Amino acid sequence: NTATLILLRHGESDWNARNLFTGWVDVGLTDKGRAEAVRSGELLAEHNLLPDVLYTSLLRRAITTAHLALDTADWLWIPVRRSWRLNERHYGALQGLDKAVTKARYGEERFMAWRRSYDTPPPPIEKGSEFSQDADPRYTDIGGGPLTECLADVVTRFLPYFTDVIVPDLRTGRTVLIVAHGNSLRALVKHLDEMSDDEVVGLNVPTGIPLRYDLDADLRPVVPGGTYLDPEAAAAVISQ
Amino acid sequence: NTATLILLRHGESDWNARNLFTGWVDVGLTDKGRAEAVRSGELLAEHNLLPDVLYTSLLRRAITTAHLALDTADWLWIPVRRSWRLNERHYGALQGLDKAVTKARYGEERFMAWRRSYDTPPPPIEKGSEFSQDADPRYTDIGGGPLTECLADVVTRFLPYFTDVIVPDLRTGRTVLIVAHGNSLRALVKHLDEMSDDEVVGLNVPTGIPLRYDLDADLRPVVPGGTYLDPEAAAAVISQ
Ligand SMILES: [Cl-]
Ligand SMILES: [Cl-]
Repeated sequence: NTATLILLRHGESDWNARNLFTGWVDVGLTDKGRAEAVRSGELLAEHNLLPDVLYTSLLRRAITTAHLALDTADWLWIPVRRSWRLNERHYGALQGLDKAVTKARYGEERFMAWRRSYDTPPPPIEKGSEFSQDADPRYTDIGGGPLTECLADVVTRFLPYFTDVIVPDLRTGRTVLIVAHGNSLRALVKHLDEMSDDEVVGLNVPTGIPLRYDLDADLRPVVPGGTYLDPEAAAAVISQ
Repeated sequence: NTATLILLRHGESDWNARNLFTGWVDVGLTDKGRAEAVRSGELLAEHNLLPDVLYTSLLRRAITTAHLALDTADWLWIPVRRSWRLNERHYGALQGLDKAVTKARYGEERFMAWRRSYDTPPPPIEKGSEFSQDADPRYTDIGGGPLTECLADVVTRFLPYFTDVIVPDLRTGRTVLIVAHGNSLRALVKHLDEMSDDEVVGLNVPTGIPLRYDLDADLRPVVPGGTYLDPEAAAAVISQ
């Protein structure tokens, strides 16, 4: 390959454990999320796949995962860059709710529409409310950020980071590690495998298993959909 | 102040605990080193002194300290930049030795000369030996790096990072956190307080206590020698 691109989704958060919709709410990893981060570091070491640069979101669940993985692989010194553009989808007024409370507030029809739609965002979160990031200083330069997102939105706001920051790193032949979230990783994978809008909502991204893309001279993948560093553990997540 | 500059030396490593000369040998923190990192994070939070950018060395004992501190202060999202120029002094052929073995190999006179001299480096470490960094990939761009340093050397190789990378950040009014090592922090402090060669070898830098410099329009300090965020705990280290 001219270039290698490694994709890691973080493991379980406290709000995954409680079945709460997180979005941009900056929650921590559980112990089991941490153990997945250590494990993914072991997998990077076993395959001698040590990145020249790390990219993360601004959310502690990604950042901590990346740190734990690199610490386990004894590779903490590499450059790191972070952006909001790698954040999970903003879940709008669903941030901090669960299935039952969302269904009661908006009805079953809308809850089903938002869960599977590519184009339809949930309703905006209230400005200044407990789980809104609008006053958060990390988002000042984007006016506090969006008040809700669908996957389409995530793609629109991720693409510029990919073409302007990450693509140049990949062209230089460097091995790039991105540690981020389901929907932002979906945005990237959509672009690398030229997936359609429908194919991408249905895309499964297992947690804690780095996914290796080997890219050619045009930065198209040598193997469509990439190669998980533990293919058997990954078939396990997808099958369940 | 036009600008605030925060200085943190990392806490105890495994080789501090065993009284071994470390230099650029990339050793880990002890539990007590970790607890100092958490504590320094609490001190940054209590003083509401949250940095806009973090600078570290390439050594895991600094990097981990910085991560633990920012994690405790809930401030993990900030940009980070690292350089070898913030590394501890390279201890030459003393890397991995202790007082007794150095004295027996080189004599008491040289051991005393190297410990207190500004200008006299210890002897070079053997290339390819177990505690040499010359083959280490993080130092490829500098030819494997120096085979030994005195404090004078540290100043020569730190100054360019200060004037070219850190000074521009300080001019923009940003709060800068540097997490590094005794001798690299000594190089910086020498420059900020225009200390003489003699004054600086004798400079004490306590571990685990951030040191706040408030800089004026010329980037000269408002308070010479800075203000420790826990002045009483700091008088404790200096007095012992
Ligand atoms: Cl965490
Ligand atoms: Cl460590």
